[PDB]
Amino acid sequence: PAYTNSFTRGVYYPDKVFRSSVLHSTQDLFLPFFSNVTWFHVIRFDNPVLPFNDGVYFASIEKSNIIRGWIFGTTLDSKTQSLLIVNNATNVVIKVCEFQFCNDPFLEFRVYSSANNCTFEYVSQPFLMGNFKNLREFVFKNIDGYFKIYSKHTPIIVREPEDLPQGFSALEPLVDLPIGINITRFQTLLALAAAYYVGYLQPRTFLLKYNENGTITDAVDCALDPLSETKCTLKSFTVEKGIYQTSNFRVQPTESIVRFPNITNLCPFDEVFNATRFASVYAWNRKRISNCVADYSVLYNLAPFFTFKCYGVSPTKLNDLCFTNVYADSFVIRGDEVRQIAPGQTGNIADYNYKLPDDFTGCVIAWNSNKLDSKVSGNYNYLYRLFRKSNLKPFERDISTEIYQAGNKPCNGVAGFNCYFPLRSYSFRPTYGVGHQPYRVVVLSFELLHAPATVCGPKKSTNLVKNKCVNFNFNGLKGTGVLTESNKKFLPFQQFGRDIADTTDAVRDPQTLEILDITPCSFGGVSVITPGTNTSNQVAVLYQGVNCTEVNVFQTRAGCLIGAEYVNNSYECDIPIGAGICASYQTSQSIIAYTMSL
Amino acid sequence: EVQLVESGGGLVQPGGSLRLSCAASDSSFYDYEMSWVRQVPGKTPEWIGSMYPSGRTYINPSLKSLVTISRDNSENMLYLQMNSLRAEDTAMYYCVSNWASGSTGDYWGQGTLVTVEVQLVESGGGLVQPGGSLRLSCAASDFYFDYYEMSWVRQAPGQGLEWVSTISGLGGATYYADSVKGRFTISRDNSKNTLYLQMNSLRAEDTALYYCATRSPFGDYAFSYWGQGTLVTVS
Repeated sequence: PAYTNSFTRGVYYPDKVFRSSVLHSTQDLFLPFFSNVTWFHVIRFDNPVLPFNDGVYFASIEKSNIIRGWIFGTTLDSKTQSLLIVNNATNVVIKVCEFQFCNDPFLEFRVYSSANNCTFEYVSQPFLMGNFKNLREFVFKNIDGYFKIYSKHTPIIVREPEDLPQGFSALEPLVDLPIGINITRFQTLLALAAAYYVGYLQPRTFLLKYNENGTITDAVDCALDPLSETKCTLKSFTVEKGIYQTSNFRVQPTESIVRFPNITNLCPFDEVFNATRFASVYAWNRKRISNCVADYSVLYNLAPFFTFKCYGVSPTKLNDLCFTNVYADSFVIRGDEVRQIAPGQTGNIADYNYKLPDDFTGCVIAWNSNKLDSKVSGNYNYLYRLFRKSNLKPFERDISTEIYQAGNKPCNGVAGFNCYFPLRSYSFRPTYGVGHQPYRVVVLSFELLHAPATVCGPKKSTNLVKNKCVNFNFNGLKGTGVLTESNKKFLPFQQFGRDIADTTDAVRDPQTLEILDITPCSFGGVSVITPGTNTSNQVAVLYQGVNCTEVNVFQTRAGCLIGAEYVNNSYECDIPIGAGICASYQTSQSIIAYTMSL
Repeated sequence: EVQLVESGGGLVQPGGSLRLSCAASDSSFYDYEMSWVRQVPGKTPEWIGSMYPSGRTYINPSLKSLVTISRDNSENMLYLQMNSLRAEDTAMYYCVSNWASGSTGDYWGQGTLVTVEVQLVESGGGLVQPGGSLRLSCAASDFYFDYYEMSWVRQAPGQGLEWVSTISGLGGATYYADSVKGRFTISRDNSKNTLYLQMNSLRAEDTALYYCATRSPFGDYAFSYWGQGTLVTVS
């Protein structure tokens, strides 16, 4: 057992998209820089089965390659579909099958015991690539059922550092096996002064810089030093004189929790879409959906409707936003004033038949078709409100048959001249223009209340993790932190300051009755003072007076800083640290904490 | 259990007055508008007439001035005397309680086939006995937004604020919290535009400073209008 350095060795391509001069900062599996990785010295059996946490970054500097194959598998007990790579002399074959590997990882087919029910096999003919000892590096992982293997075999210099070469590298995607079997253990195959360089691709946030040619120029690990943390906050790779803060980069999220829904049985959402003759125009039904789970996928491909004009909320991403109650209406109007169904519109049916408030976070839907109705007999079944002496209030039933009066004198209920009835029949003929087509419109009203959610999206539900820095998106409130099972009963509802600039502290579990306190993983206003990478590569930290003891330090009324020394002398203010005190960069060449020249 | 009866039919000669009889189920199902709809075999039904609860009737302009219907006795009388009979209108006839709630609240007949300004002031007294019901009221001056949702939030000093009541403006279903399940209920009286909170047996922890805040169900998650505040000292 031994440790060594793995600087700038382990960076690969996250996806297969060939971009050009972009900024990629996706939190994927990478090997951090300056990580204490194991260095196996081989001339015998010294390397045991290596743990496959999230990926293996193998490397070897040697000539006349005798270490070429790698042994994969979950338990290596002929239980699951293992992986084998046979590239002895000229026939390279990647077989995804159950091989019982014995205690002899070297060659020549005596490595495995026998065969079993095998699976797909890659027939890749390209070979897996007395002057010096060339370097060959490979990256193995498996995510989303894709066993991706990366390789950047390149001629190395003739033993300049003798441990690991300098410069940045990016292993191009070699192959991608479509098998989705899980792998937990890792080993190697000897094809018989080499060296085994392996590491663990622990999940962290990495930043890369692509070019127009395809190569990656720079890359930052965002987890090595406070300067590295600050570099991944401005979305850049060069820094200058200044002081900047970070946001939860020293501790990276491990897993992801959602737990959005709690119900599996759907609701009768199609009864209002496909049924018999609906309501009239003067009267409109209102079905109140209850505890259920929403599945808008069946409303898209089946029964192709018209445009999904959704006002207030986004027209897409409707399978994630969860509400408390969702009401379903019913209506059928003429195909000449349907545009008045939008919020804030005016007209005939939007003034005396059905009004909409100025704030309506719902959506309209229509499946206008004169085939289910409008027979050739004379259509006078549907009625509508004719006129009203007063204005209609939004979301108000109008079940009333009072004698409408529009003359200079009241009619006293006679139905004569200027005393017409306020309900006039409609006429829907199948042979007419587009302006006389029955639009069976429905205004699905989506509102949010203070009650627990009853019908959420169709996504799945993950497991709850306690005492861990993770992300959680329960009811649209995405939060990165640690959840604690506390006893803070009487869930807060802080809205005094209207939530202008304020975050949350605790939430309620949407699955069962529970309280989860949200705590930041690592914060406190950690501001790093970077003088610039052009001068040196040494920075200091400062805290805005939180604890002065994080669970060459000087005490001031601004917090505590580490990485400098206080100077009793005073000079010109160059870099303001805090509370008037400033710093500079003078000769050894470093930063000081001289007093402000007041 | 609506079990309205329909009688009248059989062989008829073209030209006359078809006397039907749609009787209710000896109940008050006549508070709303009933309808008489004709259905032909192998096709969707065709509406004929509609009787409104306010002593009014309405027939289709197609079959106009050829059918009359009236009650005139405050009983189950829906004769629907069709004048100038013929052989074309010979089809299925059945009265429905309300032809405006298709497949949701309608009840078809059996079938008779024939041949041929932000002041939300509150109220309340003083201290409350240690265990006993109470009642609080909330008035809304110059307030007509009947689609907003109401809530009785408690914002007493010390601990945080809570949510108890929820009156769906678009709906009306009573939504309570977890700790007030078997506790005081709410009712939104739209006549006088006020709020009623009928309290019940309270414990020592029920001491708070409940308010009367209303907000819009569509939009943000915060409140819009406040009140004045009331104190309930349960000791």
